[PDB]
Amino acid sequence: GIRPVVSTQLLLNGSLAEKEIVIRSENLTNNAKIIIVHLHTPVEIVCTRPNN
Amino acid sequence: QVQLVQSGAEVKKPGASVKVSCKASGYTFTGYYMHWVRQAPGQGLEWMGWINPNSGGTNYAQKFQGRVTMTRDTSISTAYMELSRLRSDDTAVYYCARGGWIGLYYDSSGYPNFDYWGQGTLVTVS
Amino acid sequence: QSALTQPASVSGSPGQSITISCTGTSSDVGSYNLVSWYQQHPGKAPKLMIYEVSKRPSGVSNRFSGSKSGNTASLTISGLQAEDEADYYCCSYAGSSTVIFGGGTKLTVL
Ligand SMILES: *[C@@H]1O[C@H](CO)[C@@H](O[C@@H]2O[C@H](CO)[C@@H](O[C@@H]3O[C@H](CO[C@H]4O[C@H](CO[C@H]5O[C@H](CO)[C@@H](O)[C@H](O)[C@@H]5O)[C@@H](O)[C@H](O[C@H]5O[C@H](CO)[C@@H](O)[C@H](O)[C@@H]5O)[C@@H]4O)[C@@H](O)[C@H](O[C@H]4O[C@H](CO)[C@@H](O)[C@H](O)[C@@H]4O[C@H]4O[C@H](CO)[C@@H](O)[C@H](O)[C@@H]4O)[C@@H]3O)[C@H](O)[C@H]2NC(C)=O)[C@H](O)[C@H]1NC(C)=O
Ligand SMILES: *[C@@H]1O[C@H](CO)[C@@H](O[C@@H]2O[C@H](CO)[C@@H](O[C@@H]3O[C@H](CO)[C@@H](O)[C@H](O)[C@@H]3O)[C@H](O)[C@H]2NC(C)=O)[C@H](O)[C@H]1NC(C)=O
Ligand SMILES: *[C@@H]1O[C@H](CO)[C@@H](O)[C@H](O)[C@H]1NC(C)=O
Repeated sequence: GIRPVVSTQLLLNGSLAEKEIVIRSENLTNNAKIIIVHLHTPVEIVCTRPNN
Repeated sequence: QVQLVQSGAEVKKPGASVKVSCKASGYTFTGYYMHWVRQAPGQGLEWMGWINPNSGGTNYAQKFQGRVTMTRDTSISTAYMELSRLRSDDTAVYYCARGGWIGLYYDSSGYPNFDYWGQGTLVTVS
Repeated sequence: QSALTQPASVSGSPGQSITISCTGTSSDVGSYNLVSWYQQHPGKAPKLMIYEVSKRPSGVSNRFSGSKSGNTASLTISGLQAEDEADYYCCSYAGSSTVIFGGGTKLTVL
């Protein structure tokens, strides 16, 4: 199952990793390629609002 | 020790306006709300809206909209209450009471926790 | 949108527990747990008795027990003395940043 969440930075709900923090990148030589960090443990986050 | 002082006892006639000034001393009053309550002699309390001494937002209760205005004055730490269009049953005592804590993250206006109160003022009409 | 219900008067001997309660609409008390009680001697300003349904303020001893069940907010009085001749008042959040106060109780010491 793939959840099609939309996020620019700081990826939301998704499948975790298996053993450790894993680095994925295309080259790791030039700085124009976006490097993806995949975490092993999740961190809770909440976002709220006042009334309308 | 902090203190809340008020104005003197007022006598009036119906069809006028009245100013009541509540002055808070002893603490940074801009971080705490300010509610107003009234009580006719013989019956219970009832509640008018609050004033926020940070920005200037104001709510009011029912049967008071377009009749009562509330004003800050942060230089000498006081709050003004104007009540216009008086009628015969408005003879009562008024109290200004310290509300919750403004904390920039939650609507703490409707937290009925009034811990420090003024001496109250007696406004009567004939 | 009138005031909250409250009994007119209570009475009792010193030394035992006396119950008082407020009932109201579930939009006022049944949906929000923000209910407080006030004691008012006649002649000066009232003093705060309780913050939540039950968490004690400073300067008040453990003699005033508050609870909420359904739409009934109850205060129980343990160990009455001569310093209890006053009025007891409900107040609660009601939505739309409005506070509704109670009716009023007269207490007589026998
Ligand atoms: C997202 O995360 C953020 C993280 O910040 C969350 O925001 C935070 O939300 C909580 C609650 O949700 C807020 O806590 C509230 O803070 C107030 C303010 O207390 C501070 O000031 C006290 C006063 O002292 C100052 O003011 C005087 C005025 O002159 C000065 O002279 C002093 O020098 C001080 O400047 C101070 O005493 C407090 O100390 C307390 O906390 C410290 C923390 O480390 C302890 O050590 C202390 O021992 C002491 O416990 C504090 O510095 C609190 O007052 C609030 O508690 C009241 O409300 C409760 C709810 O009803 C009630 O149960 C409490 O008993 C308490 O009751 C108060 O009620 C009336 C209010 O006027 C009064 O009768 C009386 O004051 C009484 O105390 C509450 O804890 C955080 O402030 C807020 N963060 C920020 C930055 O604002 C946010 O919620 C999260 N969002 C989510 C989860 O969605
Ligand atoms: C955030 O804003 C919403 C705006 O709708 C608030 O909801 C409104 O709350 C009031 C509370 O008094 C509701 O009024 C009640 O309506 C019932 C309906 O029968 C009536 O019987 C009561 O006597 C009372 O008048 C109002 O209906 C409700 N709005 C809607 C659309 O339902 C909400 O309360 C606000 N949040 C907070 C925490 O206050
Ligand atoms: C990208 O990787 C290839 C081989 O993996 C390497 O030859 C090339 O130099 C890399 N790009 C840059 C800009 O270094």
